[PDB]
Amino acid sequence: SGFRKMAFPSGKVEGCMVQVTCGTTTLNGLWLDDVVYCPRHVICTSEDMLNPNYEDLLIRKSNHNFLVQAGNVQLRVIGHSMQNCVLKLKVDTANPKTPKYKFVRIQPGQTFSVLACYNGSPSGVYQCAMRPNFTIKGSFLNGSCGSVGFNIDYDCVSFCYMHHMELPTGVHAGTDLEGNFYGPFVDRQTAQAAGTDTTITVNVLAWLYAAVINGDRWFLNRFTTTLNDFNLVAMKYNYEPLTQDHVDILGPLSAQTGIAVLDMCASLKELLQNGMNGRTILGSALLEDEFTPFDVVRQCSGVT
Amino acid sequence: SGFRKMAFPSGKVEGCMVQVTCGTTTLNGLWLDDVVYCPRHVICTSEDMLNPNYEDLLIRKSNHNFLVQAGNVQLRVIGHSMQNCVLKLKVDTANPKTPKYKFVRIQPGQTFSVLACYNGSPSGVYQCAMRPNFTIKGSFLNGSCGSVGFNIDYDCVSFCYMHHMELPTGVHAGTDLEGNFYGPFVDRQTAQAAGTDTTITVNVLAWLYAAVINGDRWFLNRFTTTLNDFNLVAMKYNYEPLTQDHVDILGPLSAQTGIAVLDMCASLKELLQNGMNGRTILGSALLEDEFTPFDVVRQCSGVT
Ligand SMILES: *CC(=O)N[C@@H](CO)c1cccc(Cl)c1
Ligand SMILES: *CC(=O)N[C@@H](CO)c1cccc(Cl)c1
Repeated sequence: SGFRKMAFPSGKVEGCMVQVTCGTTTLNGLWLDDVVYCPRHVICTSEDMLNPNYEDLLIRKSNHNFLVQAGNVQLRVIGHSMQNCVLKLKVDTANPKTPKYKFVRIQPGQTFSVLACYNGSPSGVYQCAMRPNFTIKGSFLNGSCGSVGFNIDYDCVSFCYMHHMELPTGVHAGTDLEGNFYGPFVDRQTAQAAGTDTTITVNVLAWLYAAVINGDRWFLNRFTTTLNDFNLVAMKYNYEPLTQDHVDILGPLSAQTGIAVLDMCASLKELLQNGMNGRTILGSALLEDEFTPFDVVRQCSGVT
Repeated sequence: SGFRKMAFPSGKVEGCMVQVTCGTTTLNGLWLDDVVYCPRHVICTSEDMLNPNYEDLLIRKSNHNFLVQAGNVQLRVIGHSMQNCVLKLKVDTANPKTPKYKFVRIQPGQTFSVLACYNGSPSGVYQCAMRPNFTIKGSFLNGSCGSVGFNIDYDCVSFCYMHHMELPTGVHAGTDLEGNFYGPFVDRQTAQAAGTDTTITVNVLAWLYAAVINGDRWFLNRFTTTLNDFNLVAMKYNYEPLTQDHVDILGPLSAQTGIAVLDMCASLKELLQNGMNGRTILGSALLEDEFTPFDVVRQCSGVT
């Protein structure tokens, strides 16, 4: 027993990290097969970031301007192309450490692990959620650009995120591995509004189930609610509306604990209206929404 | 910016995980050079755990009874010895993936990453602290025995913990890599008291500094305190007494922020006496003590 904010083992991703330098800018790249992927702003100087014309800036670069180093060894760049906000540098050597992988575009509310890197070197790994407003609340310093987010299913790494920037509010924005931003963001040094965020209701419910499984049950009550009634409360507290699709994915947790989804909704409704009254759930004094129902099942069943 | 409960990249440790089976019991082992380390209770059946005589149980085992598999390949066991609560199985092949490593016995209040494993396969990684009472609050299911805790300094992995058991209270106990338990615990299926735990004061202060660095400053006040006065408050709230050694290790954070350690103590004193008043600090509604001053400096400076 016990329930932690667990990240995937990062080894398979560590083997893909490289450093990419272009001019005086250095950031991280992801070396999979014979291609290195990195944020296209590696071609910018500080003055370029105000309003970069990436097509013109990239035209001034040749293959030999992209310096790619995998730890201590240098990669030879034989091609370069821009796809959306990512640069793809074709190298003459396939990464011998390339794991089985896929590129996926995750949905808001889904979770993933981030391998924070600097200068091509891994510093740490943490789990986070893609907020409903397509930002992430990560831990990224200058030079963390190019660090990636991923999930792992047995031997396959599904890369879902590449870090690009920090908004003036301190939250983070990035792209899928095809270089498409999550959210309305553009790779430019301009103030940009992130939408109104909400709490991921299905994840809070999943975490309440994890709490019951692991022994924290004080919040269980004698009440029930309906999807309609619960959604009036969810609206008032800036929670995502719960749908039958969310109830369906909570089914395994409802079956394991014997607590009907709408009964757990009534516990969550009471917690929203009354707070925790100085108590904690799974070591938290707030309602946690960074665990999906799948994360709860995986951790509670020991999936490797 | 941003501050997360970050674990070390687990790759170097993943390469050392093996499965160890003896009779009908299977758990994890750590393969470093030509030795595999694992909890000695791998030699017990369920009936043995009530009061095991490990010396007698181990006498019934020979090298060929210890089945060690590193992923898909089998290791040949050429020796076995018990050291405290760990078994050391000498194998005929040195682990080609052995990183530079050390065995360290950590102090209470220090932090480390755990690579949760099942059947020799890594499932996840998380950061935690060794509680002042020598327990850890981890996420461990049956078969997680043998999973290890570690810290990494550039290329060196310092292994500090090997998982052995879950107390009836749901907290976890284990040993250093020489098989000495942290705390008063014995490897037996008997109810065992963990001491009164306390909150790691120096870590809470370090985390308050991380909050100021990352923009959360609402808790800063116009007050100061003394070590003596603060320690009266620490005693009342079951916090560890603060010493000048703790003030000394907070020095870099005090210098960076310009907030004297005793001034931060007065903020912590006010938070203990008044609570958070429905506010949060670094996404938490309670006072976090799983970040050491070194963790805060490392994360705030991007150490790889
Ligand atoms: C990773 C990062 O923050 N990069 C910096 C440039 O170093 C940046 C600023 C503004 C926008 C973008 Cl896309 C990146
Ligand atoms: C890892 C674990 O919990 N092991 C179990 C036996 O499978 C155990 C029970 C009681 C004491 C000890 Cl040391 C281990």
